[PDB]
Amino acid sequence: KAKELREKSVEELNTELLNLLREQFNLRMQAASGQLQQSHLLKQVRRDVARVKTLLNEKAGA
Amino acid sequence: MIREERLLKVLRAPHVSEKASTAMEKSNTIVLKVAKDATKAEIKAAVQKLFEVEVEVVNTLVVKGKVKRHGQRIGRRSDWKKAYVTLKEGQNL
Amino acid sequence: MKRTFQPSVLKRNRSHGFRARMATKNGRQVLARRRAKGRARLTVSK
Amino acid sequence: SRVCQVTGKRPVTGNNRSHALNATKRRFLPNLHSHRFWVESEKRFVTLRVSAKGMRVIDKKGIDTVLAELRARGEKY
Amino acid sequence: AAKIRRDDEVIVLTGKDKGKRGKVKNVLSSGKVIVEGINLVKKHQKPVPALNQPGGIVEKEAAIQVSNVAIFNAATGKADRVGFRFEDGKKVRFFKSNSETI
RNA sequence: CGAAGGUGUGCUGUGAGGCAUGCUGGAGGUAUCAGAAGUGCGAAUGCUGACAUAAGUAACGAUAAAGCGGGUGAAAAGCCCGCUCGCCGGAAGACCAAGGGUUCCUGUCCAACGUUAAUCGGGGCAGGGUGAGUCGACCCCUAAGGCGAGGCCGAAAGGCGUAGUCGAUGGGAAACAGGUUAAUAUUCCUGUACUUGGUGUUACUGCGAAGGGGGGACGGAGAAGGCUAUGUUGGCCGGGCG
RNA sequence: UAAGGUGAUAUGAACCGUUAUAACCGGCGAUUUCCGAAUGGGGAAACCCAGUGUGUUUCGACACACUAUCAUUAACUGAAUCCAUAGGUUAAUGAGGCGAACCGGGGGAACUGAAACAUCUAAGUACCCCGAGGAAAAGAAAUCAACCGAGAUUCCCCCAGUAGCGGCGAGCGAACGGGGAGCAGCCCAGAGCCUGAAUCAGUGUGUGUGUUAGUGGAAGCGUCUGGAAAGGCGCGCGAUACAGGGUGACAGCCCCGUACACAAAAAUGCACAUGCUGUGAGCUCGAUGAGUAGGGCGGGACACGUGGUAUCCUGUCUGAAUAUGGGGGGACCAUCCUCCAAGGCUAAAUACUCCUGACUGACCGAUAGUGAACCAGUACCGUGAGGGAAAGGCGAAAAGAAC
Repeated sequence: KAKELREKSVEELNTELLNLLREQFNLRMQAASGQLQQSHLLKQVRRDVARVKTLLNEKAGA
Repeated sequence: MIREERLLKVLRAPHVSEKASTAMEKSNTIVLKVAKDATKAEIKAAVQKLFEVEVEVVNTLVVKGKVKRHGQRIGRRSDWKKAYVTLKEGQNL
Repeated sequence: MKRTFQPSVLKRNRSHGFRARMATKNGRQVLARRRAKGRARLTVSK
Repeated sequence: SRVCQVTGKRPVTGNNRSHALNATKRRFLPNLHSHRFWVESEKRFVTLRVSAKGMRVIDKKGIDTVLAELRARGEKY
Repeated sequence: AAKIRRDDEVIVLTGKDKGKRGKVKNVLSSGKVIVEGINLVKKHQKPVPALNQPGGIVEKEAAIQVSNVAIFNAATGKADRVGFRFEDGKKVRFFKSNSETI
């Protein structure tokens, strides 16, 4: 996914980041409620957030 | 509190206890598991942004973890913070 | 009868606590000894 | 500490030897004196803790050379 | 660089199933391999209230050592040893006897 | 087609020993001649583990005390419910600090723990439970003391100490009644309050400290006098006519 | 590199992948809460409380950054006090702490032995403290030798338990010389001609070699016993590979390996070649280390305990010559020989192993071996420093016993 995400800019990657944070919250609410079933989506979204933050820190200037 | 990134991290789960059910039925209160370092203002902003409901007040308490036994091993569950968020009139979730 | 050990957490932490050991050179030697032995608990603190 | 700033003489350990050759440890201390030397290069009185031998060294060398050595060595005076 | 992959036809060299031809089903990381209808064990499955409740004597396959099976040739019709080589630009497996690519 | 190890038997040498074979065991052993030793145990009030004897003996931990009916249960002297009985009541009652850390409440279980049994338990397992502007801590102030830039001192370590900084057991703002859960409440709900700061608007105005003055701010004993907490009696109300 | 995986207890759920972003491995990166030298102030470690500067704002409040001490350099600033100085603020650079042994230095026992014991021994040991490095220290003769010569320091073997010292008791105990390992000499106290002709050192490039992943890697069947063959019997083959380890008993040919031949996008070490800055060769003139050598007094180190006692260090008091001079050659003197202190630097041979990899063992094999083969510096004991265990083995495979 990093190859696709490198095309995006600092804005439109922050938007992506915030959207994955919203999705992570919603998955957390379903999971904690005990009505998620697909328990593996939490690993998927967390690693996606880590990827977006890595690309942000790369494009910051360092 | 103002940052939506912080708001999306403070709230963790809803509490599913009989005391929580009675509080919701009578006092219009929702009980939540929340982060250790979440402040009352943070919980208020988080509930009133993410759940989209007006919040009257928040009471908080820290729950100490239990020393459980597993085989010969002694483990100590992690402490957690409990938030009693009293809504004004409206509740959805 | 009045026995020897009369606990008081303030007295414990001022006597044998981490900062009491770090205050002096001999206490730092005590910590070095215990850290070389491999103690799980290095002081009375917690 | 009892250290001459000119020469570096310190206390030195040795033995008190009795007539039965009983050796008990002792210290030889230097002959330290705090003296105010009139430095002409700055028109000043500089205080230094100096032994009598160091004072003879100052009299021979000159206070300027001794202070040059001291400030090359450090020795905030 | 493993000589027996997921769906190879193999023949049992040693054990009670010696000479039996089977198709491998799994390649466990402990150097053991499950083969269809070879190492049959009758497990006495206890029932449970929630899921898979029917108990009974169930005959299933246990894992045998990978060194206890050999790749079956089917041209010579015998057990055989596996080697590796580079054809075009890939690591292919080749039958030791009759030097042919699997 | 049965090694080491264990356990019997038979034979064999002057002895430490050797040999053979039945059973057990289920995988190693090792001639001969040389070589090297952590090389031989009955004792050291030897060291470690197991197991006996005393012996089914003493004891079962305040002489405040128990009896019966019903219930659950595989089983009841001990658990639950009930009625009688007895003990404490300046405590054996209620509440805090300290110390402890989940022992708190519910459901379940009785191997071990409980000096007996145990359905019970501060026991095992699981889930639940600790809600504060006003309570306490933090916080602002300091006492004894501690630490302590520069500094003085000292073979090194380091000792002491100035400005200052910590340091309560002391000083510094403010909330009370009633209801409520299985378990929290001056925290939740109801009602009625109080406190201290930020910012706005409005009206008036000389405001300003690391400084000055007041207050904070203080001992022992004794006596009253005025009150209240509280108790008793009477009136009133509700029930009764034993 | 890959057809299998998402660490183990440890099953299950949800998934990911199967010709290449599943996984795994190595290089380089990013993230790296809080305490801890902890460094914004404080503190009963993992907590409490701030200030300044930017940038957001729903006007609620938010996010990031900096803010310790000391040392050195500079700049401004600046008392008593006129110039000055102490001092103050700011800025850059550096340090602080931890770590097993080896190393240098500052201090420094007693038990014990002497069949008591005081000189002596134990011993400059144990221990405390300061400081550095991968090594440290020492090091290029004011050294020995003996009238012949050698030629810096360091280490090993002899000399030699010798000469000596010694309540001549206990004990301590050289050196000269010889054989070896290694071998390296220089610079300043200053001028000229010749100036950067030696020379290291920091910091770039090319080629060979190494480490951090990895590739390939030969050759066996039939039959008997057996639960099972790798065992027996028979007949074959590989071997630059019969090291070792697994596999249902003991396998060269089943597996993983081994001999052997190969491999790096990236990082980096080692050698050469090869750069930038900067340190400056050679000849000639000179000069050539003073509160120093030496001495009185008191101690100490030298194998040497003050003795007839040379030499070395210095706490105290003194104190020359200075190349036509001075030190040493074990009291002291004369001659002779030899060297030139009172300024520095310098690889190798030497010492040790917290840690890393490979290999070995007439080393232990669960009361042994580390205290710890196992969730051990744990449980447990103590205020604390500190002390400190017990505890391995089903089976080839859970096929761990449906009913």
